[PDB]
Amino acid sequence: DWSLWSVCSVTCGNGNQKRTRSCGYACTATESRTCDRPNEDTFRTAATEVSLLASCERWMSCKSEFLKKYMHKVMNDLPSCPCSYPTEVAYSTADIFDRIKRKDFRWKDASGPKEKLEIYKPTARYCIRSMLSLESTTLAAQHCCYGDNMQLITRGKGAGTPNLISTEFSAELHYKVDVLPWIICKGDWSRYNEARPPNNGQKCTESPSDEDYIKQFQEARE
Amino acid sequence: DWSLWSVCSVTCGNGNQKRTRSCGYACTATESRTCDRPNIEDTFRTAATEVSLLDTDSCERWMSCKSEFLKKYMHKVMNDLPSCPCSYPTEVAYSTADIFDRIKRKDFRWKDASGPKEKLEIYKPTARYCIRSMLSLESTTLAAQHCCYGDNMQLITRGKGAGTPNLISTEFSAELHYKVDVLPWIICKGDWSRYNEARPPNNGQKCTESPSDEDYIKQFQEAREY
Ligand SMILES: *[C@@H]1O[C@H](CO)[C@@H](O)[C@H](O)[C@@H]1O
Ligand SMILES: *[C@H]1O[C@H](CO)[C@@H](O)[C@H](O)[C@@H]1O
Ligand SMILES: *[C@H]1O[C@H](CO)[C@@H](O)[C@H](O)[C@@H]1O
Ligand SMILES: *[C@H]1O[C@H](CO)[C@@H](O)[C@H](O)[C@@H]1O
Repeated sequence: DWSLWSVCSVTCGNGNQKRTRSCGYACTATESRTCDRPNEDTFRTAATEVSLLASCERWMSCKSEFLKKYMHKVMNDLPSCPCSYPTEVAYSTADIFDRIKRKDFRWKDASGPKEKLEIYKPTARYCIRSMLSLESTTLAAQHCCYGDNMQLITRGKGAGTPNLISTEFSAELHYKVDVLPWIICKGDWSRYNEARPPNNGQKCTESPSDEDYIKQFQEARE
Repeated sequence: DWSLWSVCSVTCGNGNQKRTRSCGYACTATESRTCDRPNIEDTFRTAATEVSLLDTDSCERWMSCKSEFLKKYMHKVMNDLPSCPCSYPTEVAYSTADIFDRIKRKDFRWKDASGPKEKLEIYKPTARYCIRSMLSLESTTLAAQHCCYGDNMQLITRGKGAGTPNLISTEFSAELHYKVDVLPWIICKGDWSRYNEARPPNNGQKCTESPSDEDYIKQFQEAREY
């Protein structure tokens, strides 16, 4: 039978709410929905540490003090990736608590058509994206992509590469900062992923496997 | 309609398959199923030696079981197990770390029990983090100390989100642990006060009681409705 609907996860904002239908033997049905409660963030937060606080080879050899410092702090703020696909993000928009950054972070499903998974992350099956917090230190957004078994793909052509600019701030600025260099360097993930390092904060098992990672490398260098 | 079954989560081990399904607006329905593949080292060794060498309500009947095995085993469980730490061991957020029990004067290994498969939202709705003790090579039982903590990282001694010891750990079996340490708790409709008197939370280090007297009482009238 059914079970309880949980609590609306937040009062001072907008949250999520989950139920455990919990079916029969060796099976467990759950179900999640987002809930609403009342109460100049995207364009007036990073501007405080920027506006006043101030070919493929030439790109990934750029030692800009702005770009370097920003990227450092990006990895010193962004949450980890989930070790598994948060199923409750398929049709809803889910909330995950990063145990390392000790905070709640909001995630939208980035497996849509405008993502074009067959193009950018051709190993993956699903992708998810961090969302600009109300107290976001940056305009960034953790990207994470998963496989057919729903586990995180750590290294390679389809992996969670942090995006300097999120689609919430701008889908075109993101595309021309976090994708335009990736298409310049002909899909060479090994050339891209060293400048834009994927993230495995919760330290999940490495994938694709050692042998299969290498076959990818020798194909991606041609 | 529904969606895919998805692939077994692991081949070199034992995993699951999860299925999503069209829900309502801003909802997401899902369901999980178990999957088995061959490769439980010391689980079926030290325990098996300790096992063989030893107008009516269902929840009442469970809490009315005078099994000499159950009572004897439980006594030695609350003697093998370590005390709960007063605070949250930060370094465990990944998965695992080793801390030292002052009472037992020994090291014990702990795993982070704060995942989504846990659903802290439901089973320990006060708590923010949870951790469980791990089956030591010299463990006398299949049990495991559960301890759940709060926003301020401190142990929640009483109430709906508390460290209720598990007679059977996930390491030995996830299904037998469910059907011994969770199934009666589901039976006794989320009644922590009914459950916890028979499966008593532990505060061996005698940290400050939490939640406070004021809020603990607020929990009384609420939690015995749902
Ligand atoms: C789900 O919730 C309960 C079952 O536990 C009932 O009110 C009803 O069957 C509903 O479908
Ligand atoms: C969830 O389910 C129904 C609403 O659809 C109610 O019984 C109650 O709100 C519960 O929390
Ligand atoms: C459930 O419904 C049908 C299968 O009977 C399909 O549209 C699809 O496979 C979905 O999972
Ligand atoms: C089960 O669900 C459908 C088959 O109807 C597919 O998504 C897949 O083969 C899965 O195992």
